[PDB]
Amino acid sequence: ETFTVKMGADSGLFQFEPANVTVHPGDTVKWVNNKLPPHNILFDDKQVPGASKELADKLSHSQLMFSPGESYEITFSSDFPAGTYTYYCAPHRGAGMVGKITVE
Ligand SMILES: [Cu+]
Ligand SMILES: [Zn+2]
Ligand SMILES: [Zn+2]
Repeated sequence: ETFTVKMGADSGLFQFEPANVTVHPGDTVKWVNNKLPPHNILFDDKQVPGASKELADKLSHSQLMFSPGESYEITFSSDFPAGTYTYYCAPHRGAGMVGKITVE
């Protein structure tokens, strides 16, 4: 299954929608740039399973997305550790533009 997460609410809120997504191994999360850019998608090293910086860095999309419809996806294949992957948008961090992917 692919779960889409809007970056920016349709109504002009600096939020990921849905902020929390539960996925199973093999599922994909697709972020779509919707409203109020720029956005990015950052996982801190201590915010992924096992606190792996290698993993968190590979998954982070630190570059800023400005154009509507720009996208980034992660397929949480069976080779990903189960657990929570908590992320945030740096440009809108102060607005609480955060989310969490729970694998399994
Ligand atoms: Cu943002
Ligand atoms: Zn850190
Ligand atoms: Zn389950």
